[PDB]
Amino acid sequence: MFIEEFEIESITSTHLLEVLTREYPEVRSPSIKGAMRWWFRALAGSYFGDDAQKLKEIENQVFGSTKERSRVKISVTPLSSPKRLNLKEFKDKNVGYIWFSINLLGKRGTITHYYPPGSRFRVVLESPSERVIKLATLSLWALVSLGSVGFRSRRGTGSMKIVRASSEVLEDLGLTTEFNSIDEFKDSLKRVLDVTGEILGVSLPSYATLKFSDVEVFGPGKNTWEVLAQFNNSYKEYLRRRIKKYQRIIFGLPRFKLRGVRKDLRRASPLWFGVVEIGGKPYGRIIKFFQSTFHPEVRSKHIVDWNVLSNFDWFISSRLPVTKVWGGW
Ligand SMILES: Nc1nc2c(ncn2[C@@H]2O[C@H](CO)[C@@H](OP(=O)(O)O)[C@H]2O)c(=O)[nH]1
Repeated sequence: MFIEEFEIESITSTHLLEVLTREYPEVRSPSIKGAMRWWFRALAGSYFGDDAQKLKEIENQVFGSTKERSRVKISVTPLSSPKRLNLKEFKDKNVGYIWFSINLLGKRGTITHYYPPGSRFRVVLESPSERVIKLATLSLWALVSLGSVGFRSRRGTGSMKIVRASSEVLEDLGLTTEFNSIDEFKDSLKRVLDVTGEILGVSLPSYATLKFSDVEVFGPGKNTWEVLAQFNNSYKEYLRRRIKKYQRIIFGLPRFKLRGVRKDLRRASPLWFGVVEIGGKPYGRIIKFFQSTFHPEVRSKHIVDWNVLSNFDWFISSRLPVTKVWGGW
């Protein structure tokens, strides 16, 4: 009768908008249960061949499906009340470009509240199986350390941290609920890769995985807002250059492109960023997911909605010193 309990707290503003997703599909807002499931496939998947079939077998065997009951019961409870959103703060705090789609929804009045930094949430994992309560907790751990939840969370919203917990599974694995140093970060990542393999038993894949991903940090900043604002300056220059670039390519003079001297040269990979707390101080966190399946830079929708790609790392690392936490690449 296993049970893991956690209290997580927002580091950056968190927008949980599952509700808007039926009318507006641009408003993808992954929940905690949602994002845990994702991170599981990115831990496990570091061990499966390009064997999507088997990964789906294990994934459904843990989290459940339409033809299966879950072996783990994930209970999430807000402990804070949503606060009224202050549209004045995007100009004031210099987050006007990264969180543009939020400000837009705010001004239209589609959203009026949000969980501001400090909001707490209780997550409680229960399972009769030990193999399962270990995999579920690594997923939650991965979510907090490398991921995010909510609308625009791959751009700094929904960054989380653990403030109190009662985990017999992290104790067992020799893991922490916080990072006192960067070396702690590095070591735990390594540890999570190794332990995940064993629990399961026993050439790059098509899906995103933790094994094949770069993780970088920088700072510390004075506060969380100073970090976010750095991303916002960097993104703005990215966006300026990007717009100029794609009007050249798509609508300018027709030119015949040359095949790259290296296979899959212009296939740039997804990049999420956020805010991690290391030693009590705020760091910018960046993660790049390298895989084989393709993802076009070019989608039918406004270019301020286009996914940020790995070629963005320049616009941070050329402007302030960056530290590599995880080098798989
Ligand atoms: N953990 C996490 N996953 C996300 C976030 N945004 C999108 N995703 C997941 O990653 C993918 C990025 O588009 C999405 O589809 P996918 O499930 O097909 O991989 C989604 O499930 C996020 O902010 N956090």
